[PDB]
Amino acid sequence: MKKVFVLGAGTMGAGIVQAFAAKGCEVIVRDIKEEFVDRGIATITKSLSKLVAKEKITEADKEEILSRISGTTDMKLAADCDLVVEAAIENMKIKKEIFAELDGICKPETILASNTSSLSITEVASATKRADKVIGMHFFNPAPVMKLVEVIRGAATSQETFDAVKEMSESIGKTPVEVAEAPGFVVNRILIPMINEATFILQEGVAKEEDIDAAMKLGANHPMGPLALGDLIGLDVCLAIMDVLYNETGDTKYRASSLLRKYVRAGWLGRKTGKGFYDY
Amino acid sequence: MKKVFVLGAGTMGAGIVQAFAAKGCEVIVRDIKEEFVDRGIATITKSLSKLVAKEKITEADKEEILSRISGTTDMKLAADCDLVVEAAIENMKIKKEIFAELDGICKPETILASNTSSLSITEVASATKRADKVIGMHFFNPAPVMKLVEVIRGAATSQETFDAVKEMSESIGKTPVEVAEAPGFVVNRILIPMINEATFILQEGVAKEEDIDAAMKLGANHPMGPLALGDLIGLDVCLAIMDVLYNETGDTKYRASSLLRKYVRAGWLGRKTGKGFYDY
Repeated sequence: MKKVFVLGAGTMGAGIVQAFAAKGCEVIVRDIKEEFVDRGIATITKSLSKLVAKEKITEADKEEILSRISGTTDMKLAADCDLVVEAAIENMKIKKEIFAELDGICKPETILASNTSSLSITEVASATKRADKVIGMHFFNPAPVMKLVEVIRGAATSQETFDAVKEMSESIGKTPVEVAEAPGFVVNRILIPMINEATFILQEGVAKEEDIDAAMKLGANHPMGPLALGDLIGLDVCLAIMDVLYNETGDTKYRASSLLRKYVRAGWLGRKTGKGFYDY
Repeated sequence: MKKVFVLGAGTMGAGIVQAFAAKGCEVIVRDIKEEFVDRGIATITKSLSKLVAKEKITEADKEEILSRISGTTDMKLAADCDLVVEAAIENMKIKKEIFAELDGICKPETILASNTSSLSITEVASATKRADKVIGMHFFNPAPVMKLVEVIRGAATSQETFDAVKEMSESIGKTPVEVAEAPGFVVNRILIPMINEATFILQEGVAKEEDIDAAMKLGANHPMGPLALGDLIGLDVCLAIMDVLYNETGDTKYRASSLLRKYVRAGWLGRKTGKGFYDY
């Protein structure tokens, strides 16, 4: 593969763009308004020169990265990409429309991947005439740094598509891992209920915030506590995944705490709002 | 507090003794046969030899730490101590006997503490005439290394007993965390169901063992994968904790997977039997 189309210039999207571009790929990023497109190319530029500002790479690098990246608000520029990675809104009806469009636009070889945290690759695939070519390719924030890629096979995803996405992952310096589509895949299915369990502990008067977090840091050697991790992931993203696990499985085991819900309702979403489990 | 009595010379009591003694407390460890007491001291000694080789302590420190440690079989030797920490077996009728004895034996001032991971402190405290000075002091293996202590207040634990146990934890360079007694406290309540989640994922054909573990290390920056981690903790201990959580809560959220329960029945308990989720 040489060329990649990335939908969404949000923070995941922008990270995905940088992860591909930084490793020699051509990347066209597409969003709904060029203010959005511009914001992302900015995010990356910032990102890169923070790196130059630690000798990690050079300006010759920084510039050759950025030359690999174009922006657009027009879906039609996906036509010739060898890969598409969709990092757009976590909404199935929309995703289905997006993928139906890419299917009409892209050359028959283009592989269409979602970065969806939660949602059905299979169902998305079914909106297309190339189910064998649709797959999940799931990165973790910040995508330039986190080395894991979950490669999620839908029911109809072929051995060849899997192999290609697996190879692509390797060539951009990540470690791919095979997942048969199921709710939450592997990482979030394990990780998010951990955070939710911390909010039950808090709700129930068992321990206060800083104690809960020190407990997992010093008691299990976790790099962050679950409440802080929450604030980093975004509490709305946390909530949404718990609601998807619960809804998919029908299993109350995955019920989100009322407390997590209250916080999301209050707009105390974490770092990005200045307030989550902690005041920032 | 300078004087600590530790019940039980298995590896948790031994590890604990070493923790108190490596920071200058005088410690008596007591067990039922003199041979057990001696395995415990031998353990601590091998542990302290490891530190000397790693140039972490000197021989002088080693001998110096051993010098504040006395073995015994005589429960009466607790009478004068400032703090008792019990690390005897996880059986309630016995704990109640043990704490009831210690109640008779000990000077009114002595705090009585249990390292129990899954029995009720409140329930043990009720077997004494001293509930206000009963408390959980929960270490993590290896006790000499793991900086966290969960300090578990039973319903009657005085603020004073709590404050004393906080200070003492801090004296030994550990970070205490206040926990109002509830099933699984903080750490195990989060950590064990995480492992159990991994087992369900495995059971359901979502991903293979190596992938589940690679995903958490690389996707979440966990120091080990959950299955490897279940093997290290012991699958029997994992199973048992999940059962406790489920039995205490009535909440089927905490139900162990059949597969975990099958591995326990096979004697595939982890590193300690040379086989759990992996072969060792």
